[PDB]
Amino acid sequence: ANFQYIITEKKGKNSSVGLIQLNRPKALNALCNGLIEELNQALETFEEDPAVGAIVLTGGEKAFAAGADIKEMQNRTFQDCYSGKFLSHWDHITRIKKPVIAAVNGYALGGGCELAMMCDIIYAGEKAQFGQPEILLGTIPGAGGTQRLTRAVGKSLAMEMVLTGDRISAQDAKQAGLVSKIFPVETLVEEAIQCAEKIANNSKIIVAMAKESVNAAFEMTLTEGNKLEKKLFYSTFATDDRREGMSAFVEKRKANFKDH
Amino acid sequence: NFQYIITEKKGKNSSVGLIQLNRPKALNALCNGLIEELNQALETFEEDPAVGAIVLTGGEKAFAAGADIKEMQNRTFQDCYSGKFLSHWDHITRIKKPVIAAVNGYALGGGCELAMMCDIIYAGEKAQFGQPEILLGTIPGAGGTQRLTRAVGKSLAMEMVLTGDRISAQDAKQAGLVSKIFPVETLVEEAIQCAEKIANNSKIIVAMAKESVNAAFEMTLTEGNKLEKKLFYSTFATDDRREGMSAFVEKRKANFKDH
Amino acid sequence: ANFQYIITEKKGKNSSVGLIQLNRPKALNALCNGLIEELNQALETFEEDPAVGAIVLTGGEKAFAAGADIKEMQNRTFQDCYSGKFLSHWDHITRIKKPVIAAVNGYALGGGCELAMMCDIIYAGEKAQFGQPEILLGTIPGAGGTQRLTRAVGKSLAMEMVLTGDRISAQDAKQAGLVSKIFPVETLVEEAIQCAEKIANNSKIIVAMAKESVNAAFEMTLTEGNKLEKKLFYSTFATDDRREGMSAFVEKRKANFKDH
Amino acid sequence: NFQYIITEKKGKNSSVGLIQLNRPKALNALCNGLIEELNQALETFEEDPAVGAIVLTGGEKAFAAGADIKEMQNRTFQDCYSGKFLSHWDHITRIKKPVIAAVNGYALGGGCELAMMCDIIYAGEKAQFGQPEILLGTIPGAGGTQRLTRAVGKSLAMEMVLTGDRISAQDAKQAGLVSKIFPVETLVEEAIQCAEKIANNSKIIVAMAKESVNAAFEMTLTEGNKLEKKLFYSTFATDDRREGMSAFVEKRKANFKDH
Amino acid sequence: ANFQYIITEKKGKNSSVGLIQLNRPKALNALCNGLIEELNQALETFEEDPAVGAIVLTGGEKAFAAGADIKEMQNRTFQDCYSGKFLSHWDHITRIKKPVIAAVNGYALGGGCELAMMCDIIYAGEKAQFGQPEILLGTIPGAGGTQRLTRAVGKSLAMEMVLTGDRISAQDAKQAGLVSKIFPVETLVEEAIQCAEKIANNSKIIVAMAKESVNAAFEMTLTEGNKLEKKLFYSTFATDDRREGMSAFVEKRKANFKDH
Amino acid sequence: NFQYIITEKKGKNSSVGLIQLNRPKALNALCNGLIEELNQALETFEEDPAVGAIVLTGGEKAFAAGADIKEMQNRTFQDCYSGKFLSHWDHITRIKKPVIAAVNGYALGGGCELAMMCDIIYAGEKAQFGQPEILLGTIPGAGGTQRLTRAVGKSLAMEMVLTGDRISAQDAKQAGLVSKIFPVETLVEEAIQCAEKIANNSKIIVAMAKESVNAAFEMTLTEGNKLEKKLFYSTFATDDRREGMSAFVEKRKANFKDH
Ligand SMILES: CC(=O)CC(=O)SCCNC(=O)CCNC(=O)[C@H](O)C(C)(C)COP(=O)(O)OP(=O)(O)OC[C@H]1O[C@@H](n2cnc3c(N)ncnc32)[C@H](O)[C@@H]1OP(=O)(O)O
Ligand SMILES: CC(=O)CC(=O)SCCNC(=O)CCNC(=O)[C@H](O)C(C)(C)COP(=O)(O)OP(=O)(O)OC[C@H]1O[C@@H](n2cnc3c(N)ncnc32)[C@H](O)[C@@H]1OP(=O)(O)O
Ligand SMILES: CC(=O)CC(=O)SCCNC(=O)CCNC(=O)[C@H](O)C(C)(C)COP(=O)(O)OP(=O)(O)OC[C@H]1O[C@@H](n2cnc3c(N)ncnc32)[C@H](O)[C@@H]1OP(=O)(O)O
Ligand SMILES: CC(=O)CC(=O)SCCNC(=O)CCNC(=O)[C@H](O)C(C)(C)COP(=O)(O)OP(=O)(O)OC[C@H]1O[C@@H](n2cnc3c(N)ncnc32)[C@H](O)[C@@H]1OP(=O)(O)O
Ligand SMILES: CC(=O)CC(=O)SCCNC(=O)CCNC(=O)[C@H](O)C(C)(C)COP(=O)(O)OP(=O)(O)OC[C@H]1O[C@@H](n2cnc3c(N)ncnc32)[C@H](O)[C@@H]1OP(=O)(O)O
Repeated sequence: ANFQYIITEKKGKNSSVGLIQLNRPKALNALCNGLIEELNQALETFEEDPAVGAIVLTGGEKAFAAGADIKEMQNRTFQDCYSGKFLSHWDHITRIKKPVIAAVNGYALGGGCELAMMCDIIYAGEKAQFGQPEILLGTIPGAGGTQRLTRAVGKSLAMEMVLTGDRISAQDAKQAGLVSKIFPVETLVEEAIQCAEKIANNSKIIVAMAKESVNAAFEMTLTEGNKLEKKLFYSTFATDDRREGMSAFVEKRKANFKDH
Repeated sequence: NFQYIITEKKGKNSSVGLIQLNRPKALNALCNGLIEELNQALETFEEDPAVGAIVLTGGEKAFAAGADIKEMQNRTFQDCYSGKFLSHWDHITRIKKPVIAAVNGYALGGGCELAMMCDIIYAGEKAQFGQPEILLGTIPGAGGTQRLTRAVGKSLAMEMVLTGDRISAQDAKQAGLVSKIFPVETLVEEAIQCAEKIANNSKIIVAMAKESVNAAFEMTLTEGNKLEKKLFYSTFATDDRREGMSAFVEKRKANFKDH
Repeated sequence: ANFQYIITEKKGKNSSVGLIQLNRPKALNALCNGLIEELNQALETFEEDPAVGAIVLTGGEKAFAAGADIKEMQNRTFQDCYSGKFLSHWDHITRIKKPVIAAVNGYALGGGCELAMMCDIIYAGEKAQFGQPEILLGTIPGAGGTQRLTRAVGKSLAMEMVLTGDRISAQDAKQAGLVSKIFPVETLVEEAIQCAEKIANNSKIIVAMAKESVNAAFEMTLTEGNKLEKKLFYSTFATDDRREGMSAFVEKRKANFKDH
Repeated sequence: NFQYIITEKKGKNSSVGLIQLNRPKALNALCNGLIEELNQALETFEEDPAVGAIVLTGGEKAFAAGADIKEMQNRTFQDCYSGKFLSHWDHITRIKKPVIAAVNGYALGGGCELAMMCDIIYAGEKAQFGQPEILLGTIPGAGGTQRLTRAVGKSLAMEMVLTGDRISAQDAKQAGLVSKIFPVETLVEEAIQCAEKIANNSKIIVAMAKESVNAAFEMTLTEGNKLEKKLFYSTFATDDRREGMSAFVEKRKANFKDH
Repeated sequence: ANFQYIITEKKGKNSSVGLIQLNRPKALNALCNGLIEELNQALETFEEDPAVGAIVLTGGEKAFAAGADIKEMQNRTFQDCYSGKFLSHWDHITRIKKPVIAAVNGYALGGGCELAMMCDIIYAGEKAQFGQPEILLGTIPGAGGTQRLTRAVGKSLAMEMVLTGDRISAQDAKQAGLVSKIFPVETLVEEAIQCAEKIANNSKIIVAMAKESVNAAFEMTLTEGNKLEKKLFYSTFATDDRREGMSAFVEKRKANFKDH
Repeated sequence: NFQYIITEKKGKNSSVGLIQLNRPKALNALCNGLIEELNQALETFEEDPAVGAIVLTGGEKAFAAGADIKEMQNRTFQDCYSGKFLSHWDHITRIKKPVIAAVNGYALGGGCELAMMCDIIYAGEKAQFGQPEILLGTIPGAGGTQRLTRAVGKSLAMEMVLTGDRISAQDAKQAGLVSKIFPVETLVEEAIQCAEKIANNSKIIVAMAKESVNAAFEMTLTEGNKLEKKLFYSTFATDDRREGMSAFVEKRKANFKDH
């Protein structure tokens, strides 16, 4: 449909990369309900697009996303939150099977940091900044900022960031494992598209299974994660792509995956 | 009046409660008496409405060199079990207000664990962390095999616990055990500044945030997120959340009231 | 025993370190069923060897282990995998109570990375490279590559490694916590043996308790991990070594452990 | 204008939303269309401020005999995986208001799982529960090996799942799969009575309680108790908890306002 | 100490059973702060008492405990709850190592049901009634009523009880596994004391290990519960009592436990 | 050449593998030798393509009276630890084919645990279950404090483990420890009939179902459901599923080939 808050584009070789750009620079991409509703539509679209194997989520040079919309939350009451299931469409990105890479340029604060962390991989621009300034507004992170952050960065830094609201640089974020790669502000999105391309080249069904396996590292004990992983591993043998990728390795040729 | 520790209220408007382990002749080894006082001091700052965060530190040479070996020396397994040995050691984990550990020098054995029990660890340039319990024929007994591993990774945790080797302030920060390194001289001052920032925020909200972050080690991500959302919703039941958000919108400085 | 694929040696002071070396350089130490069956034999032997307190696993200078043997997997179906418990003897190393240190020189890819990660400690040579290229073959990691990697390195790098098949250097691996030490290619195994030697010097029973305690960090909530740890800690008081090690500190002398 | 189901608002002040699976010719086998409508009805009652509890039932002979086998028949593994097969099935688990299953007759396979997805199960005297998926060369795919096991124990769950054998209303109740058995004739009426009692209580508190009870299957007891305590504290942020407790103290009937 | 709300007594053979009776019949034993403070003092006392091997907690014939004190909660705010750690001393009973058996006669509602559930074993009088009427007061159970109840009784009955506030009889409670034995109103406490007697006859250190093992069934996966149990099992071999209990079976005589 | 057990291939088509503990002199007390053979027999039936389900039983008077006390009597703490005491005991839990325990008479200590390690338990009218380890100065060491608690509830488990008391076949069934009670004489025959039903179905699917049910004790419901769904999708990769579903549609008997 026609978008008010975001710009979607199909990029990369064979237009296998679905680029989603948050376009609400006036509010530093603050995540209002309408922006979220469109972002989710775009995600579902790329998800249903057979040509797209990976999605790249980004904002502007100055801000990936400054957080949830404070103006929209200001008049909410506890009872509203509860009965109105406040923020329940926020984590839809986590239902997408295809990989999503966040190309974070500038500010990724509050709900913005959380949106980036909801993504599978995070690439950061040289000037990017991450933070959970919710405490400064008399609230706490509400979409995984006390969970995903802690799991990536450690208790000490997570506590420090969540309790003070202080920002960390692209560097601190990479050193801490919040993000895996840092690129120049200008080449960042291009670089993230390159990474999405490699992933898109691979089998879609296998990639989906791999992503589901990695995610499970945060939902079970190591014993059970390893067992689930083994079960998915066994499942790959039920696809043609596995046959194709293994035979191509043996046959020392290039594999022609067909996402089946 | 304490024998083993020195307490002080610092920070802007005396919002930071400083606890300093003071048993330098034993390199702040954690004897029963020291722990009993530490817990008293913690409970006090916990109950003091002017204090929003606590900073725990030791000396320049040692934060804490470990449990008191001499006091464990003649203990038996039935003594340990029945006497619930070391049960008062993790009282610090019951404190709702944030505790920041300003680790200068040695933070070994029970000292490393005490630091890790804290919410945030700041380390002096000359700080050293380690779990030498294995060298004594014992293993870490207050989270040294647990909080260490969760912060530093299996390989380094195993290496530290199985050999008893120490890591530097730098290795500790690179690994995520500590989040900041500061010069030996300005370390406590720097930790107090961090504590001040925290005390300036709404105590009730800060307590909820800390509880949320801690939950990252007690549940699956799905449940952690759900708990988090419930606390997030709860913040809307406070005056501070209303204030904090209207202030943003009204382009003004929020005035929190811990309510 | 008489080994086709590996070389075992008892090294270190008092021959306390059991050295196991993958020796199938033509396949760059690719893990075939036979290699695994021997690896497990060697492991069990060193495990039952009272003189051995720690084991060091290594491969060649060019490769620790470049992956499972694809030819061997190439013709399996899903039902074969399932009914035949494919790869089930792969994680036997995880049943060994004595510490295992992996001295990774060169490639540690696929099944090789997983095997290294199954070890308690990982030391890496300067030219070491880690990676999970399974996705390139139309399959996913099947021996903890999506689990132990994620738990050591974080979601962003793990997803990136597993979804693209890209390799990371020894430095990236150390920065991220996958490995705890990096040493020159030449002195690596020697350095790992020193580490195992240090560990063998301690009481075996206590060391086995410690290792079991650390591993529990990936199988329980922190509350339960801390309670199990406390129970093992109490158990150490039931041994003679605990007494000896504590008296020795008090008495200002060297402890004389007896593994009891 | 539903093809496969019949919705009705019942109970005092039409507080109960009654959904009736109406596809008797197929014994209410859960086809995609039936599920799409069920989900529509659920979401509607969910959004209806007049409704506080939902009662889901089928016919006298069958609550639901399972997924539509003919619709599953030509599916491949790639279809199942890539097509997120059965993902719209557990939508009922996202409804905040309580759902009570009034199971009359057969509740087999996908039908047993649908009933187990509900918060409370009332069973008619002639009701039968079972997981016959094994007889079709497949296993339960919507919680039949999970919710069943947690309610009935390993031995009976393994037996039912591995042989495909049915258990009676009595066995189900004795096992804790269902909490009440009623005559075939008065079953739905009795389930509506229960839903009525629920609807008279504060909606917000009822949603909190249901969320707390469900957490018993997603966390350790320690964490469940902590989450529960936090929801407990949250109830104090509502007008209804004030009302409820004052009414006790003032010796009067409480008037809840779902706020 | 000087108890206002409870009556303590040491009963049974050798006065091994420490009896605690809630004695505030005018408020049907409602759990006011003072009653809880005394209950905890009495528990700690029996806990520190060498002659007591088990505790039996009971109320009056009409009510075990009708719930928390509504009058005391009435004026509480969300902020009071949070900041004041409301109900913090409520589950101190769960820190007691010696077994506690609840002899429930009459009403065991709200905080009263939860208190009984915090106990290790629950014996119920023929006229006992259990329930969680918190919902009728505009609140939910706040000391395990949504947790321990569900785990003992199943989702359907728990949901039904918690959402409607309906009570269940002694029989429904036993059938459901909430309570393991039902006895006549008049002989109930006597019967519970006999049970506490048997327990007090065994080794206290072993009994504490066993209770801690069973409790772990609600805090871990079956894999880890089994491992923890095995570790406690091994620990029993570090005691004299195990030596004694096993030799006595072999020697076909009576075991003489000395609690170590 | 089994000293302690009797194995037999029963059931239609000799699809049921019966293992009989045969050490009545010591009421089938589980000695190391007995266990080593039990494990061999299990592995054999596991590798036997004609066998689809195993039935484990003892004598009329006792299934198994516990671990051998004489053998444990001189063990030390270091023995247990370093020697991995009782490590081969739960090998039965590695068998992927369903195992049904036909418990007649005593099933105490290690005996109860062994029965509980089985997937399904059928009990003779005179059967008795218990965990008397406490009477010997020890605690259950092979899941008696775990599987018991999970099937029977905390109150009964605590009572059984802390007092050493026995419960009857009826108490066991009422509590869900066992799913069926049969006359002492017809018990094994009845268990074989069950094992036969299981053996009739696809072995691959049955193994997936059993693994799914077992997962109910190793994860949160969310994850259990997700794992279950993945196995469910996997069944579509088998020929048996296609067959089982065609048979229904085609109103004919399914002919499974275990793949
Ligand atoms: C569950 C949750 O997850 C909840 C949350 O995230 S809520 C809180 C998290 N986010 C925040 O607190 C960030 C607040 N924003 C800031 O601190 C600053 O915008 C900044 C430091 C990021 C940038 O500073 P700056 O360069 O001076 O830009 P700034 O003028 O503030 O913002 C530009 C515009 O975007 C708006 N904006 C920025 N962040 C916003 C937000 N989170 N919500 C709504 N509007 C926002 C600004 O108000 C301004 O609009 P107007 O002047 O027309 O009102
Ligand atoms: C459950 C648990 O968690 C258990 C544990 O932590 S116990 C093990 C952890 N701690 C240890 O192993 C302590 C090791 N200590 C040391 O190696 C050294 O004290 C050190 C490396 C920290 C510093 O070295 P140093 O500058 O040469 O100081 P050093 O002379 O050795 O010690 C100074 C004084 O403090 C005492 N001390 C240091 N650590 C101690 C401890 N953990 N317990 C008791 N006394 C201790 C020393 O014995 C000495 O006192 P005395 O001379 O009166 O006997
Ligand atoms: C993820 C999942 O969880 C998936 C699923 O549950 S798989 C489904 C599990 N269910 C089964 O295996 C089949 C259950 N049904 C039966 O066994 C029998 O219908 C019954 C025992 C319920 C009743 O037997 P019955 O009284 O003799 O009636 P019966 O003739 O078999 O069936 C009634 C009609 O509804 C159809 N029907 C029954 N169960 C159905 C199902 N699960 N799906 C689709 N149609 C079904 C029947 O085919 C028949 O229609 P037709 O005569 O036009 O062909
Ligand atoms: C975290 C939590 O878990 C919190 C809680 O449980 S909150 C609420 C749970 N408990 C309840 O709802 C109990 C309410 N009580 C009742 O419904 C009834 O007392 C009963 C059904 C138990 C018995 O009815 P009854 O025989 O007519 O006795 P009743 O007159 O109501 O009560 C006897 C006296 O004890 C008081 N009492 C009973 N239950 C009480 C409670 N939970 N708190 C405080 N006082 C209570 C009564 O108010 C009355 O005192 P007064 O007449 O002097 O005011
Ligand atoms: C890790 C673990 O999980 C460990 C274990 O379970 S610990 C063991 C738990 N089992 C027990 O405590 C043993 C219980 N057994 C007995 O008390 C009785 O045998 C019984 C109550 C089962 C039945 O009573 P009974 O019919 O009168 O038989 P009884 O005369 O006592 O015993 C019959 C024979 O089998 C032996 N026996 C019974 N149970 C045994 C056991 N668990 N271990 C070893 N031998 C046992 C008896 O010693 C006797 O052998 P001998 O006469 O040749 O010396």
